[PDB]
Amino acid sequence: PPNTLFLRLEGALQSWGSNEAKFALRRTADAPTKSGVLGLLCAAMGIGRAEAADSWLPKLANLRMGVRIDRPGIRWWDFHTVGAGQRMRMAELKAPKKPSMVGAALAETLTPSKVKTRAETLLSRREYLADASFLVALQGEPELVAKLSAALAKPVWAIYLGRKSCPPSRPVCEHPPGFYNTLEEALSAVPLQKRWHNEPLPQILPCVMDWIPGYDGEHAPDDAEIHYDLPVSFQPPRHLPRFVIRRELVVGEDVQVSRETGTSVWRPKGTRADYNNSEYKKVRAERLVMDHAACMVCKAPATTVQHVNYRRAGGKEIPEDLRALCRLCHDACTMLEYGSGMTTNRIDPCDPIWRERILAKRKEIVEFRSRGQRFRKM
Amino acid sequence: MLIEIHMIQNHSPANLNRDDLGAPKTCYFGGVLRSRISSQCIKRSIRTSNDFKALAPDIALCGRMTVEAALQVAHAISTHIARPEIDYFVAADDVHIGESMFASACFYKYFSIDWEQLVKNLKGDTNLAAHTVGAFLLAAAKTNPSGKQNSFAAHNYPDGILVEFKNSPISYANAFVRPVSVVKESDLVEQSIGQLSNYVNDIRLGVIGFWFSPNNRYPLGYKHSKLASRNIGNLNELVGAVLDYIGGFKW
Amino acid sequence: MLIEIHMIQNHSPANLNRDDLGAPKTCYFGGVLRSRISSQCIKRSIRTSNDFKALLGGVRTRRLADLIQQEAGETECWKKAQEILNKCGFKTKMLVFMSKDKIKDLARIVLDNSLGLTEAAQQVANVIAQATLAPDIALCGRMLEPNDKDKDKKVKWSNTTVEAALQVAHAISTHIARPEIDYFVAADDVPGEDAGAGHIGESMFASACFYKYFSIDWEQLVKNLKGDTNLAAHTVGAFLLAAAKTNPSGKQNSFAAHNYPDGILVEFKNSPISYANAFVRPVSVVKESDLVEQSIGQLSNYVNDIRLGYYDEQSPVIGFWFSPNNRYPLGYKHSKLASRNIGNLNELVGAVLDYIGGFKWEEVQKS
Amino acid sequence: NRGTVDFIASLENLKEGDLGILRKLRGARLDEKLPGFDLFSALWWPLRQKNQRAPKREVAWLIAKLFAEFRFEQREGATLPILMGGICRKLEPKKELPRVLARFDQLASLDIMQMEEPLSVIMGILRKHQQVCLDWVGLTDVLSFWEQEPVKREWSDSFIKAYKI
RNA sequence: GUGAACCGGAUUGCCGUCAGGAAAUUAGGUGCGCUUAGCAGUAUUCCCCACGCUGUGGG
Ligand SMILES: [Mg+2]
Repeated sequence: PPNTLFLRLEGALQSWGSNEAKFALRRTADAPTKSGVLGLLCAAMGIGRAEAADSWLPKLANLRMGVRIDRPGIRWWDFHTVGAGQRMRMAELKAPKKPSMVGAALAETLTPSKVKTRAETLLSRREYLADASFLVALQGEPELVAKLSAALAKPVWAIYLGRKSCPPSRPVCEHPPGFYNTLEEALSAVPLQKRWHNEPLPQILPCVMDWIPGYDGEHAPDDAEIHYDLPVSFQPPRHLPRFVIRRELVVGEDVQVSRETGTSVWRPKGTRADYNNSEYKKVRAERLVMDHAACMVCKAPATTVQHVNYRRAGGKEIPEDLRALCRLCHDACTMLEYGSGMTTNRIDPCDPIWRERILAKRKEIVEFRSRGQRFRKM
Repeated sequence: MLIEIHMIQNHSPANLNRDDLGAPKTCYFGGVLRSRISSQCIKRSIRTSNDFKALAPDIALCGRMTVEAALQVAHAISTHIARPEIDYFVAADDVHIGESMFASACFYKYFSIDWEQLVKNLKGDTNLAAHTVGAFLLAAAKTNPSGKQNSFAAHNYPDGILVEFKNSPISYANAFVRPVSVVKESDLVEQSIGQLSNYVNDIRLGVIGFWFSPNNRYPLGYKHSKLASRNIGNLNELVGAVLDYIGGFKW
Repeated sequence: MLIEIHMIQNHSPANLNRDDLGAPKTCYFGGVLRSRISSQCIKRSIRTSNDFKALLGGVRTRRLADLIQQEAGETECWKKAQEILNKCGFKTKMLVFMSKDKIKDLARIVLDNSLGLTEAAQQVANVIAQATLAPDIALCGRMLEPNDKDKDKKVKWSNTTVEAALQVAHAISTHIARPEIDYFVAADDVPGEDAGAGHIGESMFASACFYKYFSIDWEQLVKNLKGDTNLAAHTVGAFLLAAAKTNPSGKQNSFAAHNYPDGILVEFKNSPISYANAFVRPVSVVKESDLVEQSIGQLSNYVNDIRLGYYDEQSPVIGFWFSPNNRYPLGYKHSKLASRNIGNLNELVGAVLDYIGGFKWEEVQKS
Repeated sequence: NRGTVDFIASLENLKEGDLGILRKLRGARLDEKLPGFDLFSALWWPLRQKNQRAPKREVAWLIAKLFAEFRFEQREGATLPILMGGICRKLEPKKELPRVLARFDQLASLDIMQMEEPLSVIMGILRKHQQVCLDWVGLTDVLSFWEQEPVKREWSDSFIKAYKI
């Protein structure tokens, strides 16, 4: 049975906040933090915000966290405005004299009219990461991983990517869970996917791993860091420092590169039906049989074929786009289409509105053409 | 059950959203720079507008101060390389040269609606939840930001909507990793909708969807594929189809 | 309700708007480059036209003291006018956009009084903020900002912002842009030493067919002009007559761009709908037709598709169409997109005014 | 690409009268004059029968017009954005270089139906600057896909690289 | 249900007046498309039906 699940994170923009934002300047981190994935998984299962602190957060906080960097983001900034044209809520309340009645006893006497409003404009700039990919591989109990995977198969609530406006563009439930001993082998097991054929590929793929305590004792290494993203409560938030190390993985020896597995550009269909293909000659012969080898305009025997429309070319040819006409009519309708730009639908000899033009063109052709130039091809 | 709305629209030369320096808002995608209209612009663009005002509504849908709003709006993104320009304007005296700037792009948008949270916030009401969903559909199909619209009268109307009822939220923004190059035998909108087509034709090979286009102008897919369940010719008919797929529901 | 005008015009090679370098203005719409004429140029040309000349009761300028001194015969009110201007908060002097007669008479009667500078400055600020009865102010709006860096802390400003009631987009070509460069040299009347080569200059120009778009809000036009109603309809008719019959005054002395359009579609909404996206695909000239007919045919196709698309029975729309002598039909094949094909501008003005209300053009020529 | 090479070879197989008849039809379409249509058909249509990727009627007609006018010798490695770029150095950087550069960059705003006179004057300045060699096959292959950005993207790039030398 | 949940950078603007690319150039010198061919005095006229051991009728 699998013991560790896999989550895939990708979007056009993402942000994962750090400890260095206690005001209107919101800065982001380089990688999705533990608290973000814990919150998303709580949303996917559908646990209440007041319930996460009661036997639900430490149960998953006992798991081991592992992140792999497929391609890192460009640090981007968006200017945000709050309360344009409106009046905001301010925090001051009048002093209630005696300090004995405070807190919840004071909140029972609160009224909607007791609050006061101020019209101003609150400006902020928020940082987002553009074009970033990550894999979250959480190692826990096989039953717990099964429950987590079943929950993320169909999330109860909607899910986002750190902020509510960052949408998923790849499935989070794309990777089936597996059984591996170490987080390194698990992060190396999930392959690396390409979008289109020619693009830069990172030769080194950084990974973020929790620092294993090893045996009893074993004080923290000098290259380990601290990170305040172990959530204990979510309303109001309570966060706890943790130990984080960094490892690297070179591509081409323990992670393979998958193929493109699709098409990027769209492009229009194929015009230019081939006139030497066997299906074309068979359909042309059958259409010459159907019309009894008579021209459609002037009723002289039929030698060539004109194409009414070019919806299908080469491989498929239903004999309803083809009509039988002779040489003069073919040349006349050919010269009627030199600068028309109608592409798909061509001239129909059955439709009477072209007949008077075609006959005048044929009169021109009989008036002007030199036979001896057509023969002796120079 | 989640109702997901896919949205392609073209827009005339204007400047709807700008930053502190005034520049058209811009994100990074696909190795190049992308024109950008904020999701927090479409919110307070659709919101507090007159057309949308048609248990209390507009609180369960979009929140205000544990409201748990059931509508999520994403950042609009261009389907080609951003091409900004700067205009030079002078002032008269009728008895100095400045600079203004603008950008033109075709944007893909994405709308998602949680039905269960909307029903839960309606205190068990169901006709009101579908009523608010329909109301948001008609608002979102006919709403623009009120930017520099007096000087750049940008009042364009959309060119295609596909609606989805998938199990988990997933966008189609990865279809526009490759920027769209305009060829002679097509335009920008046709190639954008074709790039949308050759990303829904996949995935299933590697759910359902209702599609609408105005008088069936630019049909989804460049073959006879069944990549969309039904192709419809009215906005009201598409909304009625969404309500019909939700259940027995009349508009 | 709203009044909407669509407009298809073809122009001769000219330069009706240029940047600082000296080339025609250009844009990027639908992945290809197009010629452009700025909207503000069109609003300025309409505002300073001869079919709008009855309707200028206001000024946008910074030489207010020239206007105050001109409201005098001999009395020296130059230094005190500028002075009270500088204590007002217009310090380069700020551009002030208000009516003519109000500031003229009131500055003449207030500046010449022997009162305090602070009180007279307060009165000048009040009469500047209150002089919002002007037609260009209602059409084009107004924003003024007192510079508090150098402003006296005694007096206070009031509300002055004006919401406009006309939305015009930039003129955009229906096809690809084809820029051109012209080389000139000046000559000497009398022979003599003469030049070595002759310094060659460069004049950039192009020609295009333009789709212009107009939108008029009647309720805001009424609300800006107080309780007046006939003046709103008269302004609407005058603006239509001017915009149909006014060109930008660019390099018109050597590039005479005096062409007139070949098709006008007028419309009525409750919500603004722009039809610029008919030309996302560039128009390629083929051997049969011309640029104008294909432009209005593509416009007709988009109009037909939008009319058969986003359409609500509870608020149906109608509209009339105009062409010279009815030579260019919108419904070229079978569709009747407009119900009242009109072959003259005057009857179109009368129909629009009658649809607004019980107004005749000769009746409202008094406000 | 095959089919082009035989088209250029058949263009070089022409004689005085055929070059003159395509010369008199400069600045026109084909459907008006019948001898031009017949000569172009007899020179082009078997290749379109045999090969599917034979040049389009318009591009082949335009290239036939330009070859009949200028009659450059076919040689690989003498393409247009190289000779432009080898020529541009011999001019004054203040005056004549922007003048030639504007006429060269005007091509990115014109269509194949509208690209006869600028090409006429560009090969004119070649013939004025004493050149005899030109890669016609490369020009035909880039004109057949002239409506793609990478083609004109490698157009002026070959130019910049020849000019910087 | 995540340093997370609630969240428009908005209002103002004519690039308008000034210009000859101009003076001067023969594309002229030489060439046969030439030797050949009854729409008729025959000995099977591509197919089908009918009647006798060639005569009607249809392609
Ligand atoms: Mg025939």
